[PDB]
Amino acid sequence: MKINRQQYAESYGPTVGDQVRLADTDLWIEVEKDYTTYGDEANFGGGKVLREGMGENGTYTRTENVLDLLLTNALILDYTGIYKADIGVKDGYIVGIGKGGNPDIMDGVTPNMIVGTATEVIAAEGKIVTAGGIDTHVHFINPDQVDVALANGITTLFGGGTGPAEGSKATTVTPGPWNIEKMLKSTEGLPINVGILGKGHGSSIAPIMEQIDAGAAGLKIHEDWGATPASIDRSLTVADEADVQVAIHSDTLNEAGFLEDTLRAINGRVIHSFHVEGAGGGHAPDIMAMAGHPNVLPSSTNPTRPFTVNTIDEHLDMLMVCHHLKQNIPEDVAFADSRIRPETIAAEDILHDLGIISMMSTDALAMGRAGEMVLRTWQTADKMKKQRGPLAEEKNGSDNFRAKRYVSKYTINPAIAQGIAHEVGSIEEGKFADLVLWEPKFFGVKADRVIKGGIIAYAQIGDPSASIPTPQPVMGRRMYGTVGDLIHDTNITFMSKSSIQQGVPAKLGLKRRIGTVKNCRNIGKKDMKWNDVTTDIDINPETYEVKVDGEVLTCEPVKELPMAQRYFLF
Amino acid sequence: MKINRQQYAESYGPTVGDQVRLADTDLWIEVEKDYTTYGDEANFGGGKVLREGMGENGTYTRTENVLDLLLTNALILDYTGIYKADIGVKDGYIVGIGKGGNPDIMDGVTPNMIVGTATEVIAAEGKIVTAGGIDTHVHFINPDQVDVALANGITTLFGGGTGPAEGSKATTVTPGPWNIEKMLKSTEGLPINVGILGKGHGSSIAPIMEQIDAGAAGLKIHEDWGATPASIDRSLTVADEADVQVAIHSDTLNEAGFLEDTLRAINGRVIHSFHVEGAGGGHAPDIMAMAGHPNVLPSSTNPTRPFTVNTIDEHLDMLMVCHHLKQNIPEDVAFADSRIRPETIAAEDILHDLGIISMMSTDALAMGRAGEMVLRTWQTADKMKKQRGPLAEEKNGSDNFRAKRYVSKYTINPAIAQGIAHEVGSIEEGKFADLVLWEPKFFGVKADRVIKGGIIAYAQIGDPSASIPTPQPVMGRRMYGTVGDLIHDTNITFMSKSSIQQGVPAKLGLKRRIGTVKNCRNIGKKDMKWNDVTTDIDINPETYEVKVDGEVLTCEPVKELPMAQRYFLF
Amino acid sequence: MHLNPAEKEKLQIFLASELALKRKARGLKLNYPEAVAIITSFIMEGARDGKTVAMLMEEGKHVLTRDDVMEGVPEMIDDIQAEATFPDGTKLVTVHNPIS
Amino acid sequence: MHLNPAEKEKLQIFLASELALKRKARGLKLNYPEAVAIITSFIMEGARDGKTVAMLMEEGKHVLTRDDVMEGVPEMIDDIQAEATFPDGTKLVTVHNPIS
Amino acid sequence: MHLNPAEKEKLQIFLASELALKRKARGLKLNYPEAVAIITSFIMEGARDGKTVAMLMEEGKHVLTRDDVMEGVPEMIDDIQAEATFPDGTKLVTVHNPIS
Amino acid sequence: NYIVPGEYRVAEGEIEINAGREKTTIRVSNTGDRPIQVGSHIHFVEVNKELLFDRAEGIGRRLNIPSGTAARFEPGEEMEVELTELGGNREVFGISDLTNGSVDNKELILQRAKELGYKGVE
Ligand code: NI
Ligand code: NI
Ligand code: NI
Ligand code: NI
Repeated sequence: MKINRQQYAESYGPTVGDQVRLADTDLWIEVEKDYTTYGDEANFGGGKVLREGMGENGTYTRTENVLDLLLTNALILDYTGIYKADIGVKDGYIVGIGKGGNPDIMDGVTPNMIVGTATEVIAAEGKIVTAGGIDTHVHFINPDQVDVALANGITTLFGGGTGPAEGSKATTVTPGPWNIEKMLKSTEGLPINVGILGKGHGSSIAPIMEQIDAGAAGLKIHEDWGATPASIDRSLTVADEADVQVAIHSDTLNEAGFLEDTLRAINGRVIHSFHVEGAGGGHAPDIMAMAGHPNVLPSSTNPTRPFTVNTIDEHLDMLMVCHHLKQNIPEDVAFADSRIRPETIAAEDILHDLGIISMMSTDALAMGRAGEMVLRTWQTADKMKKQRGPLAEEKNGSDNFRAKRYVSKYTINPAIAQGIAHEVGSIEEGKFADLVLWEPKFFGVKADRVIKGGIIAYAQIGDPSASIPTPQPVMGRRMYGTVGDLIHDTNITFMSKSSIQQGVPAKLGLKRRIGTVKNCRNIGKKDMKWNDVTTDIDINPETYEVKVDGEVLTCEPVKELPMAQRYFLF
Repeated sequence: MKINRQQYAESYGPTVGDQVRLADTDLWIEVEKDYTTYGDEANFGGGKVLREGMGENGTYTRTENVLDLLLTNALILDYTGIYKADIGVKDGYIVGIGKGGNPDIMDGVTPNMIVGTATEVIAAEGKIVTAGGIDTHVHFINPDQVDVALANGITTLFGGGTGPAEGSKATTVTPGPWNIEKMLKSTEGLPINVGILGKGHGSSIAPIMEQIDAGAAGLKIHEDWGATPASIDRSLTVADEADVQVAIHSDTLNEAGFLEDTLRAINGRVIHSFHVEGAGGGHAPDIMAMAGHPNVLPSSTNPTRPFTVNTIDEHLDMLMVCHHLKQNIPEDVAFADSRIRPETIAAEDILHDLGIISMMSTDALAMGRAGEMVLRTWQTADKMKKQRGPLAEEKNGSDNFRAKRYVSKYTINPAIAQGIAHEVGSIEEGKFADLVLWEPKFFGVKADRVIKGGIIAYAQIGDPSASIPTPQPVMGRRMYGTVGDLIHDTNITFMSKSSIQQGVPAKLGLKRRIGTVKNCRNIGKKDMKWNDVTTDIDINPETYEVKVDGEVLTCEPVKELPMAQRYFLF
Repeated sequence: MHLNPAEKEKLQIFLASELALKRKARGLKLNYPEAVAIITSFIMEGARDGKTVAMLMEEGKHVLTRDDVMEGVPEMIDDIQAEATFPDGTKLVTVHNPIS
Repeated sequence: MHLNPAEKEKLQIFLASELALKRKARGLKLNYPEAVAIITSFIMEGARDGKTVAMLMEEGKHVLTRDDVMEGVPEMIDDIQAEATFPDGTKLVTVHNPIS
Repeated sequence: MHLNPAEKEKLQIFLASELALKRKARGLKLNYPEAVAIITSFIMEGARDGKTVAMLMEEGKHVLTRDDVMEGVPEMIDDIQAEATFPDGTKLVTVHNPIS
Repeated sequence: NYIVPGEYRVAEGEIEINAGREKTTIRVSNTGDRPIQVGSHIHFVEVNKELLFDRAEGIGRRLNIPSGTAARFEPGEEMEVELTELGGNREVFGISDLTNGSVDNKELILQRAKELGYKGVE
């Protein structure tokens, strides 16, 4: 008995060779392989396969190879592949990717993916499943920003801030041991993973280091606190001892040095260069040259992503508010204007497409949009396909290479940069079960269900008074993973090794899962998945023209994007 | 180099001799002194002064004289003065008022106000900063009342209730050990400081006292529970032993006595007379004579504040609902009508202006508006300036004397009355960092940011999805100080000494900061800052005319107020 | 805008009144929450217009009549209360037996 | 509909603008939140219409004039900012001194 | 009014429909959430009018046509579901493929 | 009579900044090809290496400009600026690591500046 492909895909989701359009873009992903055994697909419901004695095993206790949760028939999009599989979760972690069901009667069941009495089922047939987004440029300014992030598939927030204080409104910084302790306690109520950055400023080691011992997961060097050679140097000395990452927003003003002086202070040590294009901050005009260096892990923030006809006009007032500048001070305006350049924004599109900028991030509420990291990643990829064509590496007319390059920018690469990829950032066995289901028509726009530590934390779902959950109004809502004490088990607070060794969680009464930051200092650009390119980037000081391999990198702004007015009510 | 005054004030906020209009009132406050060193003003942002090696010290650890938080360039309005200073916060307390920055290079830095690695910055230039409001007449009826209070700059709620039970809808009472324990546990989730009043009723000591031992912070005598000579006497005997305050709502009906009988039962002991004018309750018609006595700490509730053309018409139905009265019972209506008198309401305006009524309060949800204590204080002051003129004590054409007299009514005086002024009620070194920032155009109307224990708890802030926090809709929202376990460290539960000694917090699992109520019994009218006047108040039993020093106190109702239709959407 | 909690809530009343007015306009007899919404929004808009509390206490009795509402609705509504910002600040309007 | 948090919030702005426009239509001088709501909703509807950011930066200065608003309102509003989905994605419009 | 949770939520749908109808009236092709809001509010108002579930299942297919909406919107909407209080209590209306 | 809510009525007079401190005027050139902007409170001797001026005259000093403002030098631009004296303890730490102690140690500061290529040391 044979099933035609259209009907197969409609029932079980696509299989090998089938393609799926990402939202309303012209990007197509192709199923590379499928772990199923045709005829033994798992499915749940009235008269379906996952029933006792049938696709559900009735013999084994939870410890005997049985799952807590099976996502059936997922189309996985990940740096590791674009492929069809069941995903098995246990103890809040991904324990199996393969084929779930009952070895009693089914062929090809992955041995630790038994559906048993203990197993919940989520139907992923017809859905795209990705890792939760890892946003490493978060300003903690307004708690309402968490749901905004969850709704666009973000599951980890790394950054700093104490709320709408001017220091936090400008910089991703939670300064000093007391503010850090207070924000670790606040974090107990935030339904998302969190890591906190201390102030990467000082000329003595102890004031910086005590932030790490207090529970910070990293440091932020920001020009608004003095991005001087000394602050750069001391922060990196601390980071090298503590095994945490340093993010830098460099001296736009070139006050104490030019880019080359900042690079000399860094002295080959590992650093994460935030908003590397420079509208969001950095040595004017040439900061983006950072992204050519082997010791730099380069990210973009999102308002320049991608280059559109309105992009420039929004930036001046945005920048002035964020950095607490005054319109009547001519040098404030000159500083702001110096950061905004169509030449570097256009080149930034292309550098992403070439794998020279490795990461995306938001800059939430401080020149960036909390719920648009994933959104703007795919809009950028789509623009680049339209303007540059399919990448040379593509086959079968699919955009799989570009899709892997781009999904890596907001999943695995930020996790690697931060020293947290042992826990999060990809759909791999042994990692925390932070998973996002997307209807393909909404892919990258509005997440269907966001799973945190194996329990749904956020979902687009309807009328709570209705007979079923699908009637209107369908909106993003917090689910049971966020309620009561379950918020502790479904989320991770990432912290330095020293704070963990010193018992900070017990001292503060933290009940969340505690994640260790590690392996931050022994990585480089070569470790950025699908985005590992080092090169000499030349930025003309007169014209701002960007050259790589002797070629000017430029492209046109677009008048329209996908993933925009078809979807949004405002 | 010299800066003209307009430009100076625009950049750093006003300095000595400059005046600022309070909202849209005709009240002007004048800067009395300024702690800065001109040229070394602190400020934060891109290319600004608080940067490492410059205005931020890079040497000292958090313990070495470094702040957790600096509010730069605050215009303080407080009973202690109207003046310009930086405010330094550490461990959740105000530790310095003066000049912050870096002694390396700046003149005149207050020694414990170093901006260091550990220091967050809030820009207060161009803002008025006051102590958080202390509301001592709160009915705990609807938890939604907390945000209402925060939005108008209230940071402490003293009162009673168990929710919308009739006892609580009438009286500020949490009755008995069990209800008190339950509400102490509820308080763990309320993002505001709290103290709870027990039922000040009984003829034996033990039933009253066991409420104090259970964790009450004071008592309420209310006529709806029998404001008899016995209940008055026993409550004051308890209060004198326990060192807590007693609030009284006296026998309007004159059932067991007239005012003189209540005063005889009080017998010179300290008492807080609620809604002393009497619309909110008390011996008809002459209760307001209480406010002349040296042992009485007199407050108003807010719906009579100030006397307007609509004031009388709203009161009868308001009173009938609050006190569970019936429109078809003639004596119920007679009782209600007996409490509502233009003669005493008009005199109440003037008694406030003269410093004879010392405090304001809300009466939240039981003949009072949770979010209008601060609002109506300033409307009263403005009306009095219009009708009475500048006070004789004023100079320079400023309204500083009136402003100090009135700000004291809702900050320091209620704190003193309650025995909590060691912790809260004013901007002074050594007190808890409950601070309210106001844009002058919104002063007394809508708070900008409300700081609780050194972390922002509430703010008027915009779109959480936006690139910056200022885009619409700008509304009042809870901030990180209210989230997770941080709600425990940013708020105080005030309790009796006995309950604290007996380990009630540990017994109930309370994690909030625990404040001790003390020094309540050794104070009088003389201790009410700027409002310390004792005098013989005569109230004519036939005409209700109020006389002080042989002069009838009367004034006209107004048809319009400031701080009203210019500001509110409804 | 600097919306406070009450301003946000009270937007709902205006919205419910607009809904109810559309239902009335297409010929429906109004139900209990519809009738309450209309009279409440009328009061709050009256305050915004600068009417007095006393004016609104009497006008509120003439906004809807029994033929505008379903059977039993007039008897379900003993009174309607609303607070709004008058020119002289927030005041409470109570309308007793608004629909005879 | 799949409403996200901002879509839900921004419905409020449209609603407040409709309220304010009704108040203007019956002859009232508008207050601070009313004026802000009208200009904000105008911007978001302009984005929906497909205008550019630059167009809205200048149109926003001509939506309300000083005779439309109460004394002091023009000086209370230093700028109005709003984000909306343009044909090319979310963008920020800042209108400086919208009412002269 | 005694609003329960669903009554509060469903006010939003009416509001979104009013927004969308204004956008349609000024000549815009409607997007996905706009189209859903209009059809949903139509269903809930139909129930209030006293139509049957069966009537609304078929009327819901004729509220918007493909020329009223942006490219791809008809294919994005497989069905629209709404519950409302009919004369005989709450019922669910499902409209399959409302825009052909 | 017209009410601007929250308006200021500033007093008469002017505010003199950095009163009583010695002032020094010097010429400074941006010899680099990118703009350099210098804040009010940076120890002037520790600014960008490619600013050419008499480095000794920047020791123990900063720009005599309002707190939080800056001087901007476009590429190739030479301008005259006025400096004022640092106050407080007259110590500088960090920044470019040229001082790390008293600003009185002119010889040591200049030796470090020269070794690291800060333009304008004898
Ligand atoms: Ni930055
Ligand atoms: Ni940032
Ligand atoms: Ni009372
Ligand atoms: Ni009361």
